[PDB]
Amino acid sequence: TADRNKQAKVFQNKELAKTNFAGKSSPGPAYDVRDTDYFTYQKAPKWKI
Amino acid sequence: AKTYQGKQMFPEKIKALSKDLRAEHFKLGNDPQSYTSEAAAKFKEFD
Amino acid sequence: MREVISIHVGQGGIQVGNACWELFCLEHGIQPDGQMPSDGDDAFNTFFSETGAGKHVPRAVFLDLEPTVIDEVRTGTYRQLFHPEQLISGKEDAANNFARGHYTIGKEIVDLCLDRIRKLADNCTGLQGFLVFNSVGGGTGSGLGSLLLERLSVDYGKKSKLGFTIYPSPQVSTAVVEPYNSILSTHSLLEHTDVAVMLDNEAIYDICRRNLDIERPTYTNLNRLIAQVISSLTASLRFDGALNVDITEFQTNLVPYPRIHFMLSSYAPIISAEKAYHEQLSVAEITNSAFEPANMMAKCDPRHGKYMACSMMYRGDVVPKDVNASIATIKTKRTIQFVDWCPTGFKVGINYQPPTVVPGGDLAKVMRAVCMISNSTAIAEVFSRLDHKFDLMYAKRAFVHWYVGEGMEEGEFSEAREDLAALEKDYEEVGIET
Amino acid sequence: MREVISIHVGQGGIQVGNACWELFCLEHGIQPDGQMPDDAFNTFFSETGAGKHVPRAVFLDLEPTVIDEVRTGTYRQLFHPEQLISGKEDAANNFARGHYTIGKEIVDLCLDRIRKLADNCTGLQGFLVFNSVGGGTGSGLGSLLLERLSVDYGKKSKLGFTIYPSPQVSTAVVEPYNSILSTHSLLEHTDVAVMLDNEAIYDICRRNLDIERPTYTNLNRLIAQVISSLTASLRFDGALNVDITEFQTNLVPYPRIHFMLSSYAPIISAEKAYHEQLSVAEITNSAFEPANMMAKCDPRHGKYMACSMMYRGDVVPKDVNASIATIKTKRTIQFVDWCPTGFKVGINYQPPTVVPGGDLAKVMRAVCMISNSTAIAEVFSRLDHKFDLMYAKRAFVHWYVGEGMEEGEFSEAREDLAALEKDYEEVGIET
Amino acid sequence: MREIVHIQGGQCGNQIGAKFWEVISDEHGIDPTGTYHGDSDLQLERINVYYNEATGGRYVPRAILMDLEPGTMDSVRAGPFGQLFRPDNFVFGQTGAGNNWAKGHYTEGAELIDSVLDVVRKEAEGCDCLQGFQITHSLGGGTGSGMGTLLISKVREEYPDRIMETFSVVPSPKVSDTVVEPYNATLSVHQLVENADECMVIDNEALYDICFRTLKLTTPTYGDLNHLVSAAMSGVTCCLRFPGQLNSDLRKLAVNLIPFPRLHFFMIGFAPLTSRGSQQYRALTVPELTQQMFDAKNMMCAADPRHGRYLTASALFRGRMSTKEVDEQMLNVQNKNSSYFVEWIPNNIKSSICDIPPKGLKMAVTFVGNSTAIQEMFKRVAEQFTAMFRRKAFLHWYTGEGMDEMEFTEAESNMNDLVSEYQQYQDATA
Amino acid sequence: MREIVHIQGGQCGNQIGAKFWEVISDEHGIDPTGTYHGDSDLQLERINVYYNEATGGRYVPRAILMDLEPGTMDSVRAGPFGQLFRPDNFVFGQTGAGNNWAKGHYTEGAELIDSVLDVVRKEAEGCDCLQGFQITHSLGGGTGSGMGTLLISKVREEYPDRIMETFSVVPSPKVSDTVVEPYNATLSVHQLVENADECMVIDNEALYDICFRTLKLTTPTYGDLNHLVSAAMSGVTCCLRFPGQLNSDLRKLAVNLIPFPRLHFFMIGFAPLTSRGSQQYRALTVPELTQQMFDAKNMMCAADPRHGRYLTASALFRGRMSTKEVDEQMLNVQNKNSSYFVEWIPNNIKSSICDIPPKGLKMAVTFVGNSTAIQEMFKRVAEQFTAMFRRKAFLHWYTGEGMDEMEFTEAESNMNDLVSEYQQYQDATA
Amino acid sequence: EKEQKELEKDILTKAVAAYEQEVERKKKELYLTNKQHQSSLIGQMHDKD
Ligand SMILES: Nc1nc2c(ncn2[C@@H]2O[C@H](COP(=O)(O)OP(=O)(O)OP(=O)(O)O)[C@@H](O)[C@H]2O)c(=O)[nH]1
Ligand SMILES: Nc1nc2c(ncn2[C@@H]2O[C@H](COP(=O)(O)OP(=O)(O)OP(=O)(O)O)[C@@H](O)[C@H]2O)c(=O)[nH]1
Ligand SMILES: Nc1nc2c(ncn2[C@@H]2O[C@H](COP(=O)(O)OP(=O)(O)O)[C@@H](O)[C@H]2O)c(=O)[nH]1
Ligand SMILES: Nc1nc2c(ncn2[C@@H]2O[C@H](COP(=O)(O)OP(=O)(O)O)[C@@H](O)[C@H]2O)c(=O)[nH]1
Ligand SMILES: [Mg+2]
Ligand SMILES: [Mg+2]
Repeated sequence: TADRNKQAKVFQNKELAKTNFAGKSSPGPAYDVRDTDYFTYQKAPKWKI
Repeated sequence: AKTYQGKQMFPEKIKALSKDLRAEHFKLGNDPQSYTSEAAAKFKEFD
Repeated sequence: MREVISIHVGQGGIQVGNACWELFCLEHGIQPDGQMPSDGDDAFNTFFSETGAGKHVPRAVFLDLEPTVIDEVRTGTYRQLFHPEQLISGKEDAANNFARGHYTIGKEIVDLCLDRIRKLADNCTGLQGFLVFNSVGGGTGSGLGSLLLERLSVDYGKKSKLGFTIYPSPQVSTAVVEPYNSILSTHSLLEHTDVAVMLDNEAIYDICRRNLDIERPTYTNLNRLIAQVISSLTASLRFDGALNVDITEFQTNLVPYPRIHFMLSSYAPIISAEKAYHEQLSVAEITNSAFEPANMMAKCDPRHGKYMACSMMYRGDVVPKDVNASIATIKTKRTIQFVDWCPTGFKVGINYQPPTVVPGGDLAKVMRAVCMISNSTAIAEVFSRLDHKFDLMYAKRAFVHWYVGEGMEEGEFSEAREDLAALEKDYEEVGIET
Repeated sequence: MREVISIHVGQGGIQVGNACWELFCLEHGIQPDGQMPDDAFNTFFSETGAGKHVPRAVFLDLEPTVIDEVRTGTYRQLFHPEQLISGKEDAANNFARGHYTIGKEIVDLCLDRIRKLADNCTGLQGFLVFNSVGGGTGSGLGSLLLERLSVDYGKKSKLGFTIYPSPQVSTAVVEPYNSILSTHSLLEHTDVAVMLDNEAIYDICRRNLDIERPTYTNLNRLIAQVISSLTASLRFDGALNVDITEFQTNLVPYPRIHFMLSSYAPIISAEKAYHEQLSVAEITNSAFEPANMMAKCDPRHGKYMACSMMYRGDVVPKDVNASIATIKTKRTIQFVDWCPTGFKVGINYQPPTVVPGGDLAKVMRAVCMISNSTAIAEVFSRLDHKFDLMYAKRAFVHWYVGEGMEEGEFSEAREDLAALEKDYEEVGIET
Repeated sequence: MREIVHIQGGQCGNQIGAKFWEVISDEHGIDPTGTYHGDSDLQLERINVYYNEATGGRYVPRAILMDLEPGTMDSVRAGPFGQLFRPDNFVFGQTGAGNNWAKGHYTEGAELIDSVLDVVRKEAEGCDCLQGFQITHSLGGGTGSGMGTLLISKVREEYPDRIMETFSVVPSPKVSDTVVEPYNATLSVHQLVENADECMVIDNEALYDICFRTLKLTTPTYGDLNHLVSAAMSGVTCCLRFPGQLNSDLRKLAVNLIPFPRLHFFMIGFAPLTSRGSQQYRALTVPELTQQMFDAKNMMCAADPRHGRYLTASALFRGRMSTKEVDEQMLNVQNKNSSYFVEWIPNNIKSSICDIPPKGLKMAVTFVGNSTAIQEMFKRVAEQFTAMFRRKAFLHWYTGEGMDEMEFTEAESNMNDLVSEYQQYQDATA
Repeated sequence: MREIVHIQGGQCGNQIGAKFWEVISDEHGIDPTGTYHGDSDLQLERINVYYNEATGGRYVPRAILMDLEPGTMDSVRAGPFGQLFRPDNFVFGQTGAGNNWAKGHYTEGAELIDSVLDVVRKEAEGCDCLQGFQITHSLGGGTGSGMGTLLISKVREEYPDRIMETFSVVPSPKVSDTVVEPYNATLSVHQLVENADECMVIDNEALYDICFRTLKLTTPTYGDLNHLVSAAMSGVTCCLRFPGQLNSDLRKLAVNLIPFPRLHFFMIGFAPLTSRGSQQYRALTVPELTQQMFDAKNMMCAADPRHGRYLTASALFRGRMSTKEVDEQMLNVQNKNSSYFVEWIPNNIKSSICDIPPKGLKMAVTFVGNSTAIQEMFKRVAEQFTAMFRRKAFLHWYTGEGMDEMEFTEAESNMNDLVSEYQQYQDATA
Repeated sequence: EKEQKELEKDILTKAVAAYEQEVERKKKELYLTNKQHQSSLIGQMHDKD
C-alpha cells in the first residue's frame, strides 16, 4: 500500500543531498542583486556645471 | 590583532564512553551447564 | 545532514561572531586558513560546508553599515576562511538611530542580504533554524535586525529563529538614546522571533570578576563566554550523546505560551586554572552553581518570581543516574519554587564531547560542564525599569526630532509602550496562582 | 561534413568576431599561422590539402582601420587574403547610406565570396551573422545582406547575434533611428535573434568578475564563450547532442516570435572560483537569476515561452533532471499556461577552454541558456518611446532623405513595432 | 512454527531491541556474522521462531526498526551484533517528532507509516504459521508513543485473531526529563487499551531502585536497565523455543491472566538477582527462588502489590527441577498471604516449567502478575496531566496541527473510566 | 529455425540495441571478433536464431541499424562489440529529422526508406522459416517515432502472418528532454495500434527510480539503464533458444495475453534485482522471486498496477526449479488479490520454465502483464497534447511540411477512443 | 547440498569484500582529481597577480 511517490521520503544514505536541498529553498530569484557593486567600489563622481 | 591569532590545538574517548554506557559491569552467575532434556535423561536404552 | 545558518548584524554581533567562529574552528580542528591539517566525518556539517577538495566555508554572513569592523576581518588571520562576498559592508553608519537603520539606509542592504541568505540556504538540506546575533542598543543592530527578522518570517514561515540579544544594563550604559531604540526593537522582535535569550553586559562583568578573578574585564573576555554558551547549546546536534536534544526540542518544552519566549542563561563551571583543580567539580555541585542566582548571565533575580520551566544541558562524562539525584535535591530545596501547573519542569540533555579549551584564553580544562537555560516569571522586572526610563525620557519629548525627520511618524512610540504594558500584564496574569 | 559560415559586418561584429577566433583556434590546437603541430575542425575550418587550415568566415566593412588592423595583427597568416572585404568611405552612423547609397555597389562582391565558401561545403547547417544594430554599416549592410541571402539560399537557417542599444548608456545620438528601421528587415528575414545589449554585460564584469574598469576587449570574450557553447554539440561528442536545426523547432512557437535573450554560468574570477564547490545543482540556479541575464531585461515581469540550456563538462543525466524539477517548484518562475514542459536540455563532454590573458577561471562545468520569454517586450517599448520623441519634430530626418530614402519609410517601420508589441501581449494572456 | 516478528519503535525502543537480540543470539549461539557455532542440537531445532535463513546458511533476525531521526541507526548499527539486522528493514524519516505526540501521530507518522507497514506485511506473510507480534516502545517520548500506538491500531485491524504484546515504559515523576510527559502518555494509553492483547509496564524508577538495592553496584547505566528488561523478555517465550514439563505458549498465558477484556496491564519481575559479593553465599533452591519472586522491591514497577489484591499470577520456571516443589510452594504462598489474594477466584496462580535454563544460572524464574495495585500509576499520571491541562499549558503545539481540546477531554474520561473500573474488583466480594 | 531479425532506429534505439547484443553475445560465448569460445554444447545448438553464419566460421548478427544522422552510428562502431555488425547494414542519411515527426515520416521518410526495405527483404528471405520481427525505438524523438512507425507499416503489409514486436519508450511528464514530446508521441500511437502485434512501453522515469531505490547505486547512467531493458528483451525469447519444461515461443505469448485485438500494450519488469551490498541477506527462492516480480515498484512503467485491474499476466522463469512450487504461487497470488484480477476470465496467469539460468545467477524471472492501469499514460500524454494544441503552439512546422491539422484531430480522437475502449473492461462484470 | 551451501559462503564474502575497494577507489581518485585541479587556480591566482 505504497505508490511510487511518497516513498523516497524514507532515509537511505547521504545521497538524499542530490534530491532535497531546495524544498525549503526560500523560493528563487525573488530579490534583486543588479548593480549592487556600489558597496564594494567607489561610485564615479558627478559634477554640476 | 593581538587577541585572535593562529593557535595550535591538536574520537577514542567518545567510543570508550559510548561502549561503557552500553556495557554490563555486573554479568550474571557463572555457567557450569550442559544442555540435556528431561525426557532424554530418564528414558535410556537398557541391556 | 542537519544544518544551521548564523546571522551577525551590528558591531557587537560581529565581535561575538568572531569569537564563536574561532571556537568552532578550534573545536573541529580546522586551521584558520580553512585547510584540514595533516591529511569520523560530518561532525562539521552543522556549521561548515565542504568545497569538495580540502578547505571549508562557514555557514555565516556578516552585516554592518560601517566598514571599520568588517575590513578588520578581511585583513586579519582569518582572511582565507570566510567567502569574500558574504562579509557585507555599507558606507554610512546608522549612528545610534533606529529610524536610519529601518527606513532610510537599511532598505538598501536588506535585498542583497536576503539574496546571500538564499544562496546559503539553497545549499543545505536539514536546516534546523536560524541563529541571529545583535546588540539591541545600537541603531543598525536594532534596525537591520528587525528588518531582517520581518523579511525572513514572510520569506520562510515555520523555520525557527534564535536571537541572542544584549539588552542595556540597568544602570551601567554606553549611549544615552539607547532606551529609545530598545522599545521599538523589542516590539518588532516579540511577534517575529521564536526564542530569545537575555545577555546584558553588566552581569557578565560580575561573573568574570567573581570567578575568573579579573579586575578589568574587556569585551574580548565576555565574547568567549557567549561563544562557549553557543557551543554547549549546539553540541547536541553535531556530537554523539547519550540523550540527544535537537533544536526543535526547545519550542516544545520551554515556551508555555506563544507570547512568552524570553528566557535567561547560566553557565557553570567558570573557573581559572589557579583554583580549578582544588575540587572534584562533581555533577552534584556544578548543578548548584547553575541555579545560584548570582550566576545567572542576565541581571535578573529569579528569587523575585516563579519558575516556569528549565531546559539545561550537560556535557562531559556525566552519568544519567547522577543527574536525577541532583534534580531531586533541587526540587526538595525550598528556596526555588515552581508554578503549580508545572509539576515536572526539567529537560536534561547529555553529551559526550567535553568543553574544548581555547589556548591563550582564560578558562581552564575541565572534564564536566553544564549550561542552563531557564524560563521564569522574574523577567518582568527588566522591562518595567526600561519602561520607566523610556517614560521619563518621553514625558517632554526629548531626542524625538532625530527620529521624526527620518520617516517615522510621531505616534510610533505610543504603540510600543502599549505592547510593553500588555506584555507585563501577560506575565503577571500567567504568574498568578489558581 | 557539417559546416557553418559566419558573417561579420561592421566594426562591432568584427571586434566581436576576432575574439571568437582566438577561442576557436585554441580549442582545436591550431596555431595563429594555421599549421597544426580527428575531423573536429571541419565545422569551422577546412583542410587545405597539406598543412594549414583556413576559417570559414568573411569580414565585411567599409572603413579600413579595423580591417587593416586584422591584416597586420598576429592573425595575418590565418584568413584567406580575398575574404576580408574592405571599403573606402564609412557609412558614418547613417542607415540610408549603408542601404541605398553604399550598399548597392557592395553586395555583389560580397555574395561572390559567400558563393565560393558555400560551394566548398557539403553539409551546410546554416549561417551566423554578427552586427551591432545601432550603426550605419551594421544595420545598413546587414539588412541588405540578409534580404539577398533569403532569396539566394532559401531554407537555410540564419542566426543573428545583434547588440541593441542600452536603455540609458550609449555612444551615439541617432542610434534610436537606425535601430527601428533595421527591425523591419530582420523581423521577417532572421530565424533566430539574440539580445546582447552592452549595459548588462558591464554589470556582470563589475559584480562577478571583480573588474572595476571593463573594456570592449573584456566583453567580446564573454560573447565568444556563448558561441562556443551553442555550437559545441556539432563538433564534440556528448550524451545529448543538439543540432543547429534543433533550436527553431523547439524555441519558436510562432514565426513572428523569435527574439530570445541568453545567460551564461558560471562566470567567476579565479580569486573566489574554488572557494565554493560549483555543483551542477547551483549552476542551473545562477542561469535563471535575473541579474545574470546578458540583456538588460527583467524576466520576473513576464512568463517563459520556452527554455533551452546546454550543459558542457562532466555533468551526468541524473542531476539536470533533479535540478529542472526543482525550478518548476519555484513560485517566482512561472511558465505560460499552454506549455506544460518548456525545457530542452543538451549535455556535452568537452569542458570549456581557458584563453591565456583572460579573466574567466577554468571550471569543469558550465551552462548556457537561450530563453524565450514575454518579458522581452520591454526593450521594444523603451526604444519605441525614444524614437517617438525625436521624430515628433523631424530631427535628423534631412540626413536620411537626402540619401535616397523615402519620407514615409519611418511610418511603416513604426507600425511594425506596434504590430510586434501587440503580438507579445496577445500571446501572454492565459486562455 | 508459531514464529513471531519483532517491532521496536523510538530511541528508547531501539536500545531495548539492540540488547535483546544480543541476549537471544548468545542463548542460541549465533555469531555476530550470523554463522551458527553451537554445541547442542537443541540450539537449532526451534531457531525459526525468531530467525530467518538466507543464502549461505546464515541467520537474520526478523526485526523491523522505526524512528523519525536518522541519528538512531548509526549508533545501533555500529554496536556489537549490529550486522545481523537486514539493511532493507530500516525505515524512518529525517525530521523527528520532537517529543510531540501529535507530530508522531498526525503530521509525520501518517506520511511515513505506509512504508514501514509494508515490510510488516512482508515479514508476516512469509511466516508459515504466525503466532503474534511484539512491540517495544516508550510512553514518554513523541515518536515512541506516537507512531508506536498508531501501528498498534493498523496491525490489529489487519490481524485481529493474532496475539499482541507491548513492552511499554511509562514515565515516572521521580525520574522525569521531559515537561510534556503527562500529555503524550495520557493519550497513548487511550489507544493502547483498545488494541493490545497484553501490555507490560516497565519503569526506570524501579530499574534504578533494583540496581541500587539488590545488585548494589555503584553507578547504574542504560546498559544495565536494558539488560534487566531483556532478561525478562526472553523468559516469557523461553518454553516456546525449548522443551519442558509444561510448555505454555503466548496464548495460554493470555487466557489465564485476563479475567475481563479491559484488564490486560501486567507488571513483571525476574529472579534470581544477586550481587557478586554474595553470589557464592546464596543457595539456589526452588523455595529460594519464590521468596525473591514475590518480593515487593523485586517488581519492575513502583506500584506496590501490597497496596492492592492480586487477581491472577503466573510463574515460568527455568532449569532442572521437580514438579512437586513447584506446586507446593505456590500453594503455601497463596495460603500464608491469603489476605492479598482475591477470594472469588480459587487457586489463582499458574505455573510452567521449562528445563533449559538461561546461560550462567542453574535455575531462573520470570514472574508475570496481574494485581489491582497498578491503578495508582495511572492516577498519579492523571493528576499531573489534569494540573497542566486546566491552565492550557504547552497546548498550542498539540492543537496547532489539527488536534482539538475534545480529544484531550475524551482521553481524560476514558482513562478515568479505566482506573475507576479497575478498582471495582479490588473491593468486590462474594 | 523460427529465427527473428532485429531492427533498431533512432539515437535511443541504437543505444538500446548496442547493449542488447553485448548481453546476447556473452550468453552464447561469442567474442567481439566473431569467434565462438563457449563451454557448453547448448550454447551452439540454437545460434541461428540471432546469428548468420559466415565463411571462416564467424557469426554475424542479423541486425539492421537505421538512422538519419551519422553521429550516433560512428559511436556504436567505435565501441566494444562494434565489429560484429556488417558494414552493409549501416544505412543512414545526412540531414536528419530532428524531433520533427512530419519531417521523419513525410519529407525524409519516403526518400530514404526505400533502401532499408531492400536490405530487410534480403535478410527476411534468406532465413529458413521466419518467426517474426522486433524493433526498439523511442516515441519522444522525430526519426525514432516518425520513420520507425512508417517502417512497421510497410513491413506489415508485406508479411501479414508474422509476429511484430516493438519495445517503445514513451515520454514521461516527470523527466522531459524535448518541448515537442506530446505531439510526436500522440501521432505515433495512432499508427502503432493498427499494425504492431505486441507493444511494450518503457519509461526513463521508471528506470531512474529502480536504479536509485532498488539497486542503491549512486551513479546511474544511460549505460546502466540500457542494461535493465536489455535483460528484459533476452528473457522473453530465452525458451526459444534453450530447452525447458514448458516451451512457449513469442507467438504462444500473443494468444494467451491479448483478449481483443486492439488491447496489446504491455508493461514489463525483471527480477531479481538487488544491491551488491545487500545480496547476502536475501534468499533466492520461487516464493521470494514472485513477490518482487509482482511488486509495483519493480515495474518498468510509471503506471501503478494497483490503480487498475490485470486482464492477463505472464511470467517466464529461468533456471532449475520444481513446477509444483511455481504453480501454487500463481494460484496463491490470484486468491489473495482477487480484487485486482478481472473476474470473467478465470486462471489469468501463464507460467513458463526454462532450464538455462543467466550468466552470474541461479534463477531469474521476466514479467509481462496486460493491466488496465496503463490508461494513465495515455491520459497524461493527451492532457499535455490538448493543452498545446488548443493554442496551435509549435504547429506551423508540421503544417509546413505537407501535413494538415485534420490529421491531429483524427489522431487525438483515435487515441482518446483507445482509452475509453480500454477502460470499459476495467469495470466490466459477469 | 551442505557443501555447496557452504561453497556459496566464501564466494559471497569475497565478492562483497571486493566490492568495497571500488567504492573506496573511486572516492580516493576523485579527491586526487580535485586536488590537482584546485592547484591549477593557484597558478591562475599568481598569473592574475
Ligand atoms: N557583549 C558585547 N556587547 C557590545 C560589544 N560592543 C558593543 N556592544 C554593545 O553594543 C551596544 C551599542 O552598539 P554597538 O555595538 O556600539 O554598534 P551597533 O549595535 O552596530 O550600532 P551602531 O553603533 O549604530 O553601528 C552597546 O550598548 C553595547 O552594549 C562587545 O564587544 N561585546
Ligand atoms: N560588444 C561590442 N559592441 C561594440 C564594440 N564596438 C562597437 N560596439 C557597438 O557598436 C555601436 C556603434 O557601431 P560602431 O561600432 O561604431 O560601427 P558600426 O556598427 O559598424 O557602424 P559604422 O560606424 O558606420 O561603421 C556602439 O553603440 C557600440 O555599442 C565592441 O567592440 N564590442
Ligand atoms: N531503558 C532505557 N531507557 C531509555 C534509554 N534512553 C532513553 N530512555 C528513556 O526514554 C525516555 C525518553 O524517550 P525518547 O528517547 O524521547 O523516546 P522517542 O521519542 O521515541 O525517541 C527517557 O525518559 C529515558 O528514561 C535507554 O538506553 N534505556
Ligand atoms: N533508455 C535510453 N534512453 C535514452 C538514451 N539516450 C536518450 N534517451 C532518451 O531519448 C530521448 C531523446 O530522444 P532522441 O534521441 O532525440 O530520439 P531520436 O530523435 O529518434 O534519435 C530523451 O528524452 C532520453 O530520455 C539511452 O541511452 N537510453
Ligand atoms: Mg556601531
Ligand atoms: Mg565604424
